[PDB]
Amino acid sequence: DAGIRTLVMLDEQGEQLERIEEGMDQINKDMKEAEKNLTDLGSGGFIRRVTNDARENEMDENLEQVSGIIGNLRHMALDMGNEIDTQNRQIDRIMEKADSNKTRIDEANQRATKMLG
Amino acid sequence: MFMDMAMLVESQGEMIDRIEYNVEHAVDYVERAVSDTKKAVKYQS
Amino acid sequence: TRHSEIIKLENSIRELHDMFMDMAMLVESQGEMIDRIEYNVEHAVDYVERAVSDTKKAVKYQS
Amino acid sequence: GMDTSGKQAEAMALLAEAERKVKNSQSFFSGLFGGSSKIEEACEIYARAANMFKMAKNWSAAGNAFCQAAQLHLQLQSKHDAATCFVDAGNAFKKADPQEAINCLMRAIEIYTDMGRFTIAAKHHISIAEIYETELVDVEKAIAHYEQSADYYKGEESNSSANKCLLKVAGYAAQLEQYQKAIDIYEQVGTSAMDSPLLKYSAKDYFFKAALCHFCIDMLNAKLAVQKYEELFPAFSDSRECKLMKKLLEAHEEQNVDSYTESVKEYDSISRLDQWLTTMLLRIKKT
Amino acid sequence: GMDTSGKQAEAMALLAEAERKVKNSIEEACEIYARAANMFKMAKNWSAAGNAFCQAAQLHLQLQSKHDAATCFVDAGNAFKKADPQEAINCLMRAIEIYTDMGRFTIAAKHHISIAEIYETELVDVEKAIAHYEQSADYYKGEESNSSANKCLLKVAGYAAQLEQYQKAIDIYEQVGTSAMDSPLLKYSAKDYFFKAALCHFCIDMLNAKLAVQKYEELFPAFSDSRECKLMKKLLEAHEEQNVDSYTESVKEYDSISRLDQWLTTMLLRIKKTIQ
Amino acid sequence: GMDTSGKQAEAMALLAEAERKVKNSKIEEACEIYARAANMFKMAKNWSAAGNAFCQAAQLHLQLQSKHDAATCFVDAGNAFKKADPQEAINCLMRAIEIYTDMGRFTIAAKHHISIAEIYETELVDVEKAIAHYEQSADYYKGEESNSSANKCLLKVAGYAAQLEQYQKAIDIYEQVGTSAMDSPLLKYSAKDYFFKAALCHFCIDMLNAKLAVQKYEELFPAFSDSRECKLMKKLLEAHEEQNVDSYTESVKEYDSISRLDQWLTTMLLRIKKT
Repeated sequence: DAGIRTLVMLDEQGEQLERIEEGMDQINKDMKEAEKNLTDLGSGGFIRRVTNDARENEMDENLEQVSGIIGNLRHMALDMGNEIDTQNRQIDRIMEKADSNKTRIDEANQRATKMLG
Repeated sequence: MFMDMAMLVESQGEMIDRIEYNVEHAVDYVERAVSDTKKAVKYQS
Repeated sequence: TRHSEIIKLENSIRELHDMFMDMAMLVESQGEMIDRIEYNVEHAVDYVERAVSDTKKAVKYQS
Repeated sequence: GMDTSGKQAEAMALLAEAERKVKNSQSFFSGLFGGSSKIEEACEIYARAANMFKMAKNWSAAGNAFCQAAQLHLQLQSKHDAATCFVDAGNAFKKADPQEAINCLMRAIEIYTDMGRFTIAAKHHISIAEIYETELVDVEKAIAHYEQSADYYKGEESNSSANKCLLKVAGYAAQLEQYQKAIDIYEQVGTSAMDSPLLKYSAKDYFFKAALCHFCIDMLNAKLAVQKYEELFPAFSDSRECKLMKKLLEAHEEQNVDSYTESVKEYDSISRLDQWLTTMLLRIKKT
Repeated sequence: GMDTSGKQAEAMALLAEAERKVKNSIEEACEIYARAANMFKMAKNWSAAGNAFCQAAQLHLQLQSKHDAATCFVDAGNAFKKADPQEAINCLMRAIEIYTDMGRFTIAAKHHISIAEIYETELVDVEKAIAHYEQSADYYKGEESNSSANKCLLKVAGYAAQLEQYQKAIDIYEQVGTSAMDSPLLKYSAKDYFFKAALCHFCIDMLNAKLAVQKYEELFPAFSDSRECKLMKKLLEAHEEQNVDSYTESVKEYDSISRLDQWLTTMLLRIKKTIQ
Repeated sequence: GMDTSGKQAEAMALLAEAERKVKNSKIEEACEIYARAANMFKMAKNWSAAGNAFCQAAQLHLQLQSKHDAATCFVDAGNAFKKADPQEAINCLMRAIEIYTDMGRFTIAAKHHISIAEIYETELVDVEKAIAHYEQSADYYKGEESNSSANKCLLKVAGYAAQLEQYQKAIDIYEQVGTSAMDSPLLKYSAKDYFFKAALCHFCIDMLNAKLAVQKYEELFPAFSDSRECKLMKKLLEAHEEQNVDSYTESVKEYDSISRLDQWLTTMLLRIKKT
């Protein structure tokens, strides 16, 4: 259950990351256009049967069940894996943009104060 | 160990939501400023 | 048949363990990065708002 | 400690000074036409006083100051800052008195949706629904708010979030003894999530719920229902839910309440049952 | 190498230039101070970089600027972190004051967490760490960040049980466990917290622990099926007979099945010592 | 292929017309048109010529009044030369790193340091040189409090030093990183592994002190006892006390049956066992 909940939450986080990346791209485009305009303004068993007996059955059965579940987990794990990797790259890619944007505004404001006098 | 992973994932998610909210505010204000600058430039010119 | 099945189970367990190693480390790094970017964007928005407010007040003073 | 009394006294003095400033603002405007500098400064005092009251653990005073600032700045034709201050007041109200927060958030939602900002309106609607759920048991208003938020999210093409709202709506509707909507929502969500890579593993669960919500109507339409799922999603047969359903059907077909109860006990012992599932199983057992 | 002497000489030259510029009487002076401090940091001269940073922060604050002033104050504080722990606390307190005044309570909570961490790791003090953690938890709870508040409260309760009266530990553990019981994802861990609380009741008297465990079993049925409940019942039964042998046998068996945190070890040792 | 010839012709034409335009205020237009020509050359996939033109445009931008654009163009030129003469790319990336450090952005400087170390280690055989850049990047990251990157760089340099037969640096770094990981509430499960590695290195000095080292690790970290690495190490040391080749071979085979051993572990194991 914890595995499944983690998977779904990761999916939601990825969608949110894509949304914020789109927002950042829009911010950059709009700000650049605005600045330019303003400038233009100017398996058989698991235990030995030492004594047979009912106790030896369920134990074996239990082990068998365990094996099954573990198999599933493997796939789950690996699947979930891919997700985070992509996210990593995506996150980094926004930062640069934002940073660049920030820098621009500062210089823009500086210019807006240097042309006046 | 799985139990350990869960909380980290949750915290990262909530932080993502907060940053998203901030981005929406920023873009809205930028668009409004663009509209105001357009008005000023077109009418003054 | 014993050795095959038991070693197979152990191998599966080890595979899961190693995956979780790598990706717990990855998620920790990602958390640090997100922590940085949040403050970055907050400062950016605050400064742009402040500068544009200066612009409004100056232009209204001149006109 | 000293914090309580000191913060209360200083905040009260600052708020009284702000009151005097706003009283003198009208005279200043009449005599000289100073503009809005006095009003903006008074709004700054109000915001600072609200924040100080918030640090002073006096939520009501912070909410009142936020409301005063929001009203004054709305009078200044600035709807955005008014909405922001009203959101802060609503949180303080949800943190002081919730009834006021309801109308504050409604006003903020109206102001935001006037400009077409649907995402913020949906988030505020979700917050209002949560407020209703936590204290009161007035389910109907929560369902209405959740439906509105889900509609907005679907209209924004933001999938995987409207799904959760619809799941909440269906789960709460199934409580009121109205099963058709729950069945429809559960089957739709399950078939939608079947094809997703990550969500696929969860899909099975949804089906089970529908089956339980389909069992109350009549047993005959439950059996058939299971078939319809198994042919579409063969892997469903592997999950424990199918075996549990078949055993429960076999036990009920002959009025064997004891076998049904024993199977339920065993399944609960292996994994603890949820209150929703416990209640629904009890309801089914009544027959 | 050339780095040490060259960067030190250039930093001194830039400091002298900024001092002369202010002597003429201004933003250029602040920029020169910032560049000199950056080069000092690059030179590994950790000390005296925070001094230049604080000078720049004061000069910038002189002209009503507050954001960059707070950022540079935090920069100086973290720079002094390793060279001089004491001054970092004061710089971070100043930054916290400014940020809380302006209302960015999340930043104040993060700085409080950092202050508590530095206090507990390098210097030796528990009361100040407890106070800072409680303040940060209060801020986060006011900001409805439940997970961080839970973490801070858990740490505070752990330290209070380590030294302070166990009442605080009982309260915090009970509240956290009750809150976590209803949560879907977190419910599975709830048992743990409850167990801890019960142990803290043992340190006072056996009857209080018995009543508390009965109440917890009534509240949380699954606690009855937990191995912790069986271990507690067996330990209390052994203690009621003043038989250290059964106590030791049960403790050793439970340790054999699962390793100990070294917290439970301390509580068990304390309880065993007082068996008499 | 038609595409390569067509794109090469288009890029050459654009660069030639850009040169003519600049030869004819003018600095900004020249820089922009040269940047466009460099982009078209990059899409033409002539890596060497495209990188040369791009670095020329970077220098021309340096002639223009701007720093951020200069650093961006320098890093792009370094990436373009990544598949060309390594020396020019290294020089350009070093200049970009110097500019970034001058701007106080130590994190990007550390990233570029790691990148240049990677290209140096993978392309050429000189390993010691990459050690300096890795250590500098680790120092920068540690100064910036990014513990994860510092740990990664320290692990890489420690492994390379262990390969270089300087066991002292490797053991120091491994012990420090392992104890730091054990202290941290997270990553604790990995700590065991580090300890094991240290033991192997310490064996290359002598065998008798290895017993003391493993006992010290045991008393410092009790859980290490239950790890199969501890059992394997103690069994190998006990077997080596008698000069029999079968025992340690059988032990390593039994361990290998579960998980395949890596190249680094295998080479050090062969080195220890053969003598």
